[PDB]
Amino acid sequence: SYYKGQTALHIAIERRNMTLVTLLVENGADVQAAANGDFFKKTKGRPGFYFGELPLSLAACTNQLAIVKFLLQNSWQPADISARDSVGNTVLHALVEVADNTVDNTKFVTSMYNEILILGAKLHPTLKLEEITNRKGLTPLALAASSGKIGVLAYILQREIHEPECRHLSRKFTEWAYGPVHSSLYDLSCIDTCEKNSVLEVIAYSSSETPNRHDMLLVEPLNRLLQDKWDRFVKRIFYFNFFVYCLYMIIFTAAAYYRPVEGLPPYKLKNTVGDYFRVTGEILSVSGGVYFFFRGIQYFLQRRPSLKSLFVDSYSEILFFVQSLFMLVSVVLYFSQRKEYVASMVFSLAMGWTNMLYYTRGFQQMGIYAVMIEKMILRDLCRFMFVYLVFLFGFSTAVVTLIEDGKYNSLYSTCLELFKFTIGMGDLEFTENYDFKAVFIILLLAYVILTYILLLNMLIALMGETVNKIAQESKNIWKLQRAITILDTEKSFLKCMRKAFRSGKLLQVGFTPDGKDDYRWCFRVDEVNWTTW
Amino acid sequence: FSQRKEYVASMVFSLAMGWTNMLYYTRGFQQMGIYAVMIEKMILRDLCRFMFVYLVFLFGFSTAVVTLIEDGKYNSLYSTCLELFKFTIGMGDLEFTENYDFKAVFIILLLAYVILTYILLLNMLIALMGETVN
Amino acid sequence: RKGLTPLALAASSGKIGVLAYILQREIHEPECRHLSRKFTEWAYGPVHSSLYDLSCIDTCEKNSVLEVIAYSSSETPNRHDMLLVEPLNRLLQDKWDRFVKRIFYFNFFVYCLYMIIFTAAAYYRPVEGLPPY
Ligand code: NA
Repeated sequence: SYYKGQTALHIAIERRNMTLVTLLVENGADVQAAANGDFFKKTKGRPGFYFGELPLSLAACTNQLAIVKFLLQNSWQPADISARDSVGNTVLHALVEVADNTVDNTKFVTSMYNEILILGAKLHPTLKLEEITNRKGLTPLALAASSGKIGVLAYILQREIHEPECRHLSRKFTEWAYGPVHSSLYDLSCIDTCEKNSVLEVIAYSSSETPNRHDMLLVEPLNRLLQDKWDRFVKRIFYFNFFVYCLYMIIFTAAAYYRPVEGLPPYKLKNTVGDYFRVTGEILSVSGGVYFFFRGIQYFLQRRPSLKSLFVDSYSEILFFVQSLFMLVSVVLYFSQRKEYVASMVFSLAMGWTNMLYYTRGFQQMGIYAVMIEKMILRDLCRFMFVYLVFLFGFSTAVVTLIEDGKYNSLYSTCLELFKFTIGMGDLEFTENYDFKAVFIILLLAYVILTYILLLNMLIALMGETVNKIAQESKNIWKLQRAITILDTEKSFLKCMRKAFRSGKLLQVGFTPDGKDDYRWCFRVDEVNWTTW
Repeated sequence: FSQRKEYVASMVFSLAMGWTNMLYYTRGFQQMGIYAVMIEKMILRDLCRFMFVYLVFLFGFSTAVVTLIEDGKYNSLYSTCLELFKFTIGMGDLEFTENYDFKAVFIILLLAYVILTYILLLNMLIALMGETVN
Repeated sequence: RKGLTPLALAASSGKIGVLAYILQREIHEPECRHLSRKFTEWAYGPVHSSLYDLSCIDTCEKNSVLEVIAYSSSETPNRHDMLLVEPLNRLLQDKWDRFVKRIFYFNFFVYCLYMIIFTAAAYYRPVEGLPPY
């Protein structure tokens, strides 16, 4: 089962013997044999070499150029290119999947890709390879984007061919040049809207374990495209949303500040303006709470993410949902003739007020500041509170055990007294009912020294990580966050209107191999070159 | 079992030390283990080199201040040492006694002590990060 | 006389280069393969699997390399950096992940339970005078 399915053609190909391969081919053996052995499986056991399951793919992925040309250019029985294996991957898909982000590997892969593509175009110009999809509905470009292959994506996006009868395979062109300045064009077909899955959509919604989510948006066209969309309309949409949220929060605060103090709600309103205003404010607050609840549940339903990504990703959708839950529980308690609705309301109010850092994205420096804040919260709280809590509990138990009786004979009181030392209110003489004063003093001094050493170690370790390798990541994270916001806003059409669109229609190549012309929704960029004439 | 009362002191020392003796199990977790390693290295490499100067300064200024005072509650050495130690944790008084002469000398001594101690703490935290060049 | 072989002597005195060379020695000549310690079971395309000899590394019945490196005194030059050699890191990771993890977790749980019991017992001591009670 492990070596099952192998055929002589595979050995001949993978031994680097051209003459033996030719002699074996002369016999007439089938060139469409597929090996289903477990040794060629995806990740079934660490050992294995996936190569597409076809002899043509084997030749392509093993540095074989003359051999693959011979296989594809024989008069006896040429091998079809549109072949698909059990998984459905083609030679192009296998080439994409073999890449592992190494400079030599990247140059090899791109050279082989270009050669095979031009040969395929030359032999059968009528057919197009890049639009063939496997079972998962992924094209080579989508597959490259999903798995974080920087080199292949970068090569494909700005591909340039400078040969007659092959211009129509290119994606980057040159509209005109004059002196030190020339303007280029980039093809946007299947980048922002493909009707199945675009590059931007795949990169934005990918799970966090993907290798290079942050750094994959630095490729040329994407940055400018996102900036254009933003500056056209996302700015106005975002500012309107921010204003509305601020107004709602102000109303909620003002309504909560004037609650009545009589006992056992509900309270019967009186014939005065203040009562009407207060009731209106409360109604508005409840409406906002239910709105946020429904939006959050809708998002959680559509995305359906995993568990480990619920805090690394969606770090804000959970907070808004929790605030809404607090509001609803407060309402339920209020209409049940109890008094804990006040506690629920204050928790909701504080959390909502602190939940306003979400809107700092859209401003560069503030966004970077917020990114650093959240990274530190998620990366240091757990690692630095454990030791402190251990020390506090141990010394508090010792001190409480020493005392005989009095007001400080509990555990809560002594824990609070020892916590006071960390914020600059230590007493050192907060009780006198005990024996062996020397033990008391020694314990307190040891606790103080250990805590201060611990704080010093925490601030040195915290700056150690920043070797200047903290800002370049923060900027990329902020850019990814803004990109997600732009995509979401575009998907949620403003009102019922629809004006957004990538760029203008244009004629660049003129004519395909067929007589008919074509249009490909380009996006012009102006650049000035002084050297390398 | 000898009908005494110091077993309480022994028991509390044992309890506190045992509770703090639990950092041994942080090995087996990568980041926590590295944190504990840094903690122990700092304890063994800075305590002796940084407490000597502070204790010297504290004792000298405490002896001077005690010698200045005439009589009262703060006419001992333990009391004045504790009062001057309070300054380091944010509870300085600057007027904790009034039974003496030559108030200017008292104020000058206290100000000099405060300035020297703060300079010393600053130097300690700069020297401590200097060693970490990554 | 001290019962040290060249490998043990190299490990004890902190000679990184000699130890690194000896551990992964490779000979590619006929009639001399049996002197090697690293081999090649098979190769296929861009992938090939190697083998490492573990005789007298983790159990020699007198003194192994791991035992000598672990218990060496602190004045030895390169105790910390001598475990970065190839086979040793993976060997230690394997042993850990097989069974030391479970042993360690059980020990941690037992210690926590004992400490909780001791704290609770000490918190409720009687206050009458002149023990025993
Ligand atoms: Na203070």
